[PDB]
Amino acid sequence: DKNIIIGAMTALITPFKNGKVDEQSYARLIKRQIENGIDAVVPVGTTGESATLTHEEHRTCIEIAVETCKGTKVKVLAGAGSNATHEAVGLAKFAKEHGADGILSVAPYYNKPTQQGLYEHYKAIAQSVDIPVLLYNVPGRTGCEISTDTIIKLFRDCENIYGVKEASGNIDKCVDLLAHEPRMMLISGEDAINYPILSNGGKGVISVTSNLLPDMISALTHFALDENYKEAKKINDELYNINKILFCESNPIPIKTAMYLAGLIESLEFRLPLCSPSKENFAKIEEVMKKYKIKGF
Amino acid sequence: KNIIIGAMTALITPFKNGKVDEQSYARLIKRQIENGIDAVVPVGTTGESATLTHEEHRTCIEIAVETCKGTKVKVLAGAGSNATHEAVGLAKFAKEHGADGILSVAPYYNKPTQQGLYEHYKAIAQSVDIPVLLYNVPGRTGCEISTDTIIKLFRDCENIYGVKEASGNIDKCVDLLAHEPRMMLISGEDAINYPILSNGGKGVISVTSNLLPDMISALTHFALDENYKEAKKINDELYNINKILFCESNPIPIKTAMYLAGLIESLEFRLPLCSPSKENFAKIEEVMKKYKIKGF
Amino acid sequence: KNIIIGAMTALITPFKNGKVDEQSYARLIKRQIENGIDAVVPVGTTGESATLTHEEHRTCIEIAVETCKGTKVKVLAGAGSNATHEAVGLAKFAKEHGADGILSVAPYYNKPTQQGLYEHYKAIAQSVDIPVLLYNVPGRTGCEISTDTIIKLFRDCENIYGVKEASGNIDKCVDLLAHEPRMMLISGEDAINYPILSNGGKGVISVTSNLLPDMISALTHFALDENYKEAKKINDELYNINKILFCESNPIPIKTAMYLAGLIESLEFRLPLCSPSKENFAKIEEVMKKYKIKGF
Amino acid sequence: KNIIIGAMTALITPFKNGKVDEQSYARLIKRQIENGIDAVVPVGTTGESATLTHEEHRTCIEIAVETCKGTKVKVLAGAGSNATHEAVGLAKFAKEHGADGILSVAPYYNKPTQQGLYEHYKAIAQSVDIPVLLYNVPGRTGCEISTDTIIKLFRDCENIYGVKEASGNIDKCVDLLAHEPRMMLISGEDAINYPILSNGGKGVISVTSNLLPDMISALTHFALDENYKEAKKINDELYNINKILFCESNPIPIKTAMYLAGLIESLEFRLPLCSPSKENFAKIEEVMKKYKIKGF
Ligand SMILES: [Mg+2]
Ligand SMILES: [Mg+2]
Repeated sequence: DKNIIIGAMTALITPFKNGKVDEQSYARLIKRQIENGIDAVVPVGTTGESATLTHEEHRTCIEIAVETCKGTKVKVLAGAGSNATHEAVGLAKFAKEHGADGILSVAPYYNKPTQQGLYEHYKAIAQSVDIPVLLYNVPGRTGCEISTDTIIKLFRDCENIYGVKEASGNIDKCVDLLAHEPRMMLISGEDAINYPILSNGGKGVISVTSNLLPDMISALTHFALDENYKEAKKINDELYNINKILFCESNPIPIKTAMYLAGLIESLEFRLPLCSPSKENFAKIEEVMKKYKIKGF
Repeated sequence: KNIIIGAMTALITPFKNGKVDEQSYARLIKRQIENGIDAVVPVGTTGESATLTHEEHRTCIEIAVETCKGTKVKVLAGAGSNATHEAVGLAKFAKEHGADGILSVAPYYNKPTQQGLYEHYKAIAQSVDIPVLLYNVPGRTGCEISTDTIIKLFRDCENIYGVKEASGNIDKCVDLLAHEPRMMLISGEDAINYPILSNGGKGVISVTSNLLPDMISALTHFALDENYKEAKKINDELYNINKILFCESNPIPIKTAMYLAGLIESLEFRLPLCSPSKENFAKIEEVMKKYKIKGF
Repeated sequence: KNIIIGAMTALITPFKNGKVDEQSYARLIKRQIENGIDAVVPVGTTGESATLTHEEHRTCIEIAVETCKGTKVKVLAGAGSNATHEAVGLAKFAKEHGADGILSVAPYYNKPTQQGLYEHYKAIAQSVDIPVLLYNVPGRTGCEISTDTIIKLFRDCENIYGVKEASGNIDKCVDLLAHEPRMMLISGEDAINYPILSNGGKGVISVTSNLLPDMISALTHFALDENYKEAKKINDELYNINKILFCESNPIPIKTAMYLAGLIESLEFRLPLCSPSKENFAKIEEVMKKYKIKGF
Repeated sequence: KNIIIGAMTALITPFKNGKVDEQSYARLIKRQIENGIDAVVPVGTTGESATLTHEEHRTCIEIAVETCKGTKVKVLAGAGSNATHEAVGLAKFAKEHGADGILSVAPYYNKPTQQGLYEHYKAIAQSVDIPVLLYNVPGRTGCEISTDTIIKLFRDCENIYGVKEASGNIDKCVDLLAHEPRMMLISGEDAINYPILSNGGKGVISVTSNLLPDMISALTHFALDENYKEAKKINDELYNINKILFCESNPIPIKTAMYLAGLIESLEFRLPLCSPSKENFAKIEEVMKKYKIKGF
């Protein structure tokens, strides 16, 4: 009987212009997502360079997301994690206070908590707010893995925790998850394997590619949720080349490059330690892009 | 292309007093046939191919071919080697013993390059006129057949029709079928049978089906009939046993399970394989309690 | 280049009632000074830098700086972040607080490219005029500072004088010192302190030294004098404790050990870090009985 | 225990017209002897053991044994298998041909358990009365001989005297020699020859010494004499070639290098091994130019 946020979702890039958050660009990109069938937007996740934004920039992009999605069906699943439990709790309350429909909370990075620590970490977050909480497992970035058992325990013990965004290249784990707890919302955080995760009972994606091709990712997800597996697989197969090229360098360097190449943002700006891609990868992204039809504003 | 697909079983090789129990072997193959299996794989990894003599190799292929006569069930004989000259000989020998096709594992230990793997399989494919299925299991061989190499071999050689993937890498299975949708992707990883079938895979070469042939058969055929809800339901249902059968290196758990179920008479391996630990014995037994194990 | 080398300790940060036990911190540092340690590292990974406020970062740097005045012991302050603008600020801040140098961990989580890491560390190095030691620990950060990037930063930037390696990769430590023998390679992995020192490493930033500073100090200085025999013998003796201190994620075992001794009064962590399991707890307690633990 | 240690070479096996070039094999061996090598390893991994017939196996051991008679140089014959019965046969086979000891690789592909590895090697060790060196190369075999199993085999079996480690794991080499300092740890990884020797290792089984036997010999001897400064410098000098010799799977680069230097007449392999890419060919040739290569 849990409240959930599922479907086609986009981990929004955060455009910079002259080192500032391009707030009008942010709103325009979100409207573009809404107009192409996206079900929810994820402000200031990994793809939004959450690590290099200030807390005010944090609030500004959640507020823009919440405003722009008002009066539409599109929900706002705000990035609000940290590797310090006390800060993650504050960011959760902060996100709720700004009107987010739920929070995406990344597993603590760098300090490698144990499974017991991860349980108490997320339990403290879940008890702090009364909006849905989606776990976020990306061990290649955090250095830790939320075990299947820990995810299931958190799902069963805490009311707001309703699923997990898996970015782990481990379809075995997604079988494990849904075989032992079929009530949870398994969310793909790995564009290349969107369809295999959905076809096994996953209920959504939090996509990088959808920044560039929101119509294609949304269509894929809705095909799969409607059990039209043949058409969902067909879009997944078509998207493989771009899905992979968007990680030739660390996300979000390629996707922001692609967004700039398509004319969707005004300046290829990052905040250090992130930076422009290599010129060979610049050309690689530009070539893979030309084979896809990119909607405008 | 001529193909061999569907639900397939990597047959264990039972031993009695250190020798191949040929009657048990035939009885086990008949059990597979009667539970809906589409093909059997003699002397694969699960069949302890490494420790059988060539002569035992022939004996197990012949029993498989003889036991499948008068049925639709094909024999996809294990016939690989990390020496190309030997792999060619095993392919030709498998064909001469009546196999319908060969499963040919990527060279283990000596780590050929992608160029070497191409020439290896091309020499095998040109040696026979029966279907050849590639077999990628990097955790055992120390090498990986890249997507590009698999696709090139599929396109350049008439007998090569697909690959048995045992790599825990669903991304690669998207890669394979997205760029070459005509190939037969075969799952060599029981736990992810359904995700591979759901992405367009056309069969399984199963370990679990030694113990639960009816469930693996039903899973595969549901998926091939695009009844994905029913295939997933068996896959989720099989997860516990699918994993426990790898608590020690295959085929140590599956032979242990077969012995616990009374399907083979003696828990015998050939060294360097051996009985499992007493705790893993108990674990296999416990996981087994939740499943319905067909007899003979 | 100005350098900070020798036997160094990544200081734990004791908590009492959820606050930094300031008295305890100073007393622990004094214990380190009195047992031959050459530098202390406040608020590194072992110091739970991730869960301390900027206020608390300052407090432990200030305590470290004041406690080492009038001694030969240097303060190499932890001052890294995965945001370059913040890493520059923390570097400047550490400087103003009287730190002798900074340890700056590779950006975690956001996985910068080698180009990004170069610009990141170049911005830090140009922000201060005190030595900067790079810190590569890919198991925690998700990224690796390549040998090429480390060498470029060492050669291009004045203050960058070496790297604290915690990567379990002795090949990389050969690579580093073979192509740039002027850099200070620092072991960030206690179990392999001696192999790194014997290949030209010039110090350690130790976890074990929290509990056994005299033994790590002796190991390092034996090695720096090319008394390899004595350095290896201490390294071999410490292997058991060096490993058990990572049965769970550092600093959970070392803080447990410090509590099991008489050195901190409360086994407190800041979530998501927490007390170890009970079996690891007895496990740390059993191994400790083998070593002689200095008091205050 | 009887031991075979010092500077040792994993001999390449030259082929000419698809056959073992027996006169070249002998010329190369003599070359090794004349440049200070202490033992030669016929038909190991670098000798393409996987693609030689058993008669060619016998031929290359016999040539090694005959060429080393009347010298100090020992012959440590490759004689491993992933089937214990065959590995036992190959061990007895090597002893009857006059080998001084055997190198026996851990079973590849079929991934035996630690218990299985113990029984595998115990059967081999009890089969012969000549020294047995274990060989751990998990990147190629798919398995790993644990420290505990290595130590158990060393303590339980008289002729098992050490291990040739090719695992890029200096922590394990500390673990091994800290808990069992009497065993002979042998480097199977040229780039980290010095770190392994400096920790108490007593020899190397080298790929690089095929091309530069004098340099590997001096390195090893300097180290055995505790002249670590001279051993480390040679190790640092050799790093580039040590790494480039694995741009592609060994022995593809070393045979390419041997051919480029004129030490072998034909760049021939047995499939699935083959010529390197022309990019990597050029790279091997460039790296070579910095080293002084001895002739015959
Ligand atoms: Mg730091
Ligand atoms: Mg650490």
